[PDB]
Amino acid sequence: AKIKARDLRGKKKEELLKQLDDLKVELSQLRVAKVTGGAASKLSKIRVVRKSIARVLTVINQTQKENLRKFYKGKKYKPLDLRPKKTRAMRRRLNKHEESLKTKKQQRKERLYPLRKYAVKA
Amino acid sequence: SSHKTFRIKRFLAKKQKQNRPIPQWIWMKTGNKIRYNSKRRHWRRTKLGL
Amino acid sequence: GAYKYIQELWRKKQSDVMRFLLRVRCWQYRQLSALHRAPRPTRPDKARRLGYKAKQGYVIYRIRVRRGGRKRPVPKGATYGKPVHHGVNQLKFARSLQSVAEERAGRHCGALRVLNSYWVGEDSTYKFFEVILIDPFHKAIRRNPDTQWITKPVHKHREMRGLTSAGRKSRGLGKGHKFHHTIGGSRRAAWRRRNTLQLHRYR
Amino acid sequence: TKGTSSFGKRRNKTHTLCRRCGSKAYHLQKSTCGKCGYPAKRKRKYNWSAKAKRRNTTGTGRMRHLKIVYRRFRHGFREGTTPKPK
Amino acid sequence: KIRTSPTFRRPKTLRLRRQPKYPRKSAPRRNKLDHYAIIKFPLTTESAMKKIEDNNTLVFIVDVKANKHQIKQAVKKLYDIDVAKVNTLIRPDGEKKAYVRLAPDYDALDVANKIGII
Amino acid sequence: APSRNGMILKPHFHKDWQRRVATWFNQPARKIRRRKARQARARRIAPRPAAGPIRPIVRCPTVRYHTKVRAGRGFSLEELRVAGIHKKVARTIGISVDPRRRNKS
RNA sequence: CGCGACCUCAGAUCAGACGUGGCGACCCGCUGAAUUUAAGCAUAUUAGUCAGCGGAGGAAAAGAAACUAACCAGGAUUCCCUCAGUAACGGCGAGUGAACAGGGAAGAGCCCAGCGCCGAAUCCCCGCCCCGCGGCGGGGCGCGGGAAAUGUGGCGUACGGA
Ligand SMILES: [Zn+2]
Repeated sequence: AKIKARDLRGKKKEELLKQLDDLKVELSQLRVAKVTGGAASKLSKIRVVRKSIARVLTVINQTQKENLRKFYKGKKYKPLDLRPKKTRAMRRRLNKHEESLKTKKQQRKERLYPLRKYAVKA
Repeated sequence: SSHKTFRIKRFLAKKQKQNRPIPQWIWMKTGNKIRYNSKRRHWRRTKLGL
Repeated sequence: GAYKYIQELWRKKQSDVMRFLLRVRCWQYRQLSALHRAPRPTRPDKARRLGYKAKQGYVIYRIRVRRGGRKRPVPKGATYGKPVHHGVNQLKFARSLQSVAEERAGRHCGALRVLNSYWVGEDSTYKFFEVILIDPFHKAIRRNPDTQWITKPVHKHREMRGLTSAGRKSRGLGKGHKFHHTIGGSRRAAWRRRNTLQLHRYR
Repeated sequence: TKGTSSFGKRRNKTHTLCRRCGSKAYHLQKSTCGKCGYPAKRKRKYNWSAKAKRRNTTGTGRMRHLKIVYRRFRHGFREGTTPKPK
Repeated sequence: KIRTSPTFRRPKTLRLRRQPKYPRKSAPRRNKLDHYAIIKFPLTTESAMKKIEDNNTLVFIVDVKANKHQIKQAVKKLYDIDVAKVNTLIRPDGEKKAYVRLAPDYDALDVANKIGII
Repeated sequence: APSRNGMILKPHFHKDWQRRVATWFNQPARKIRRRKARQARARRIAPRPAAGPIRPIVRCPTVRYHTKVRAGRGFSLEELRVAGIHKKVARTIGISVDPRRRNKS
């Protein structure tokens, strides 16, 4: 049957492995049938099983990851896989808050002398 | 040389596989311009380097 | 306070007190390696003027630079050309020895960044300098609004571009009629601006 | 006998395949590569051969990791989000 | 205390083990060399059959990263047999050919029919 | 080889000047870029004037120009002290202030 | 000697992080010629030029006078026109060669050490609570640990300041 990704996500983790190895098993005689000179219809099916194995193994790799990052969601330290990987130069920059830090000398300046809104005539 | 390393034998494996000609049906395509394999390496003329 | 009394105390290097101390530190610094970490400043007064603050993230390294000029690294004379460039012995390096000490300290500890450096002793063959390094990723430096300009990627390896106090002296830049050949970005920028053809559309 | 008869004694390879640049320019006796400088941490390049530069630059190869940085640049490097489902 | 030897050695300072507050990677890498990827396909060569009825063996195409021990457990797990010995070679085409000698209580002809080669 | 009658000329082209040639085809595009940034700045300070803070009345040095009057860098502190405006508050209301200027006259 | 501080100096697959390399059109810091010209050639010129080395950024560098000027004075840095092929340098030969002022583009100022006052009034890490958490952020609690009196934080920088 046409294996889809939508129905594979709700199944049990061990149920996916029960489906995964059978796809691995069923692909085994398909490579045998190529060497022995099988029908051309069965030779077109082996790409479907390769993509179906990729679909099953993706969900296993997918569904494991949001379980891990939900487990590490509240903790202080998280693995580097769950950390945001975006263009090392800006991972070395400051946070959202740290360049918003003004000194006590500087904060006195805008309170005492704020920038004014004004206009002049002709 | 009968004595070989794993690097050379793996490297010689690719060049042997690339010496086969083009398929019969490759010029049945639409925008294909290839008439024959121009990279056919003969062991007498081209010595592959090394 | 006590910092003022040390300021002119180091201005009396010919006195008996300083001459005893300077020959003891010079002997002590000579038996050590050419690159090692000093745990606290020998000159606490000098480091405060240059910007050092006694907190976590402020690192200082004490190294030595071999004294003398620069001879041309050529095989036995290797000057195949006009008599002008035949000079090989009495040549001099464009940068000072203190700027060399900032370059060597920053190249070794590549994770830190050079703030400034000062003089702590010299010999016939060696000059000793303490070089202040800043850790740009320590939260004391990172969260301090005054000292977070180290953390920007623009200030990577200031000593390599001559942006420090010791390196800026050899660039010949400044205000006045004595620095006409460095007007603009640098010495290279002044020559580049003065050696271009401004070919306009309408000429 | 400096010509034809001297080429018959050529059976000892001095260079071999490099494992950083791929060219057959790794000198066995000096244990160094004459094309890229394998033992050096920095890649051997020079400005007096601009043709030799463009033979191996950032544009020559696969760019298997750099080509997706350009694609992710035009969206601001968003992470953790997904398109709205059906 | 006294110094018996005139040489000074560095004292054996205590050193701890790794106690990370977070793993470097979130999940362990799955085994990509399983029992299915190790055995690609058997041979239907006239020499491959000639190796079968006479020597009571099996000829397979196996991955180049495989061991002789890994081939032994792979054929054991996939087809429910056991292996006497395994002889391997790398053909100049590039993948690894392995000769799988079966035990005398199993027959090479019968197991060939279940796996489809004849 | 000079001709019969002419000048003695010193063309400064003995360097590799062809590498350092600055064309001016960016000039029509530069003028649009200057105008668009100027118009965008004016909308950011929409009640404030587009020129900016006011400039003082300035006599020229270099006696060639000593009878001319320009617009200066900023008002001196002596000029602000007489006007009764604090130097840290004048900058928020659009007055150019610099401490370098003197008042000899 | 036992016991206990402190200073120097080591060992860590110690806890948490950082640097390496590539590109290098533009930029910064070094090093740096000879072809060529002078109808030869050696100073010069080519030329701070090619080549070589290191370091970044989206711009870099410079930058808010130990300035220019001698006027009735201007007033951070950068770029364009002009100054000007001028002052000036040069076997005063070939050749080289700025700067002030003026008109424009733009225009933003500031922070330390020191001087002193505030009972270290300061900061980092680890644990807990609450709330967002793909930039762990803030606030509260720590007879929890540490840094800091060999000086952190606030007022305060030449235009004066307490
Ligand atoms: Zn190589």
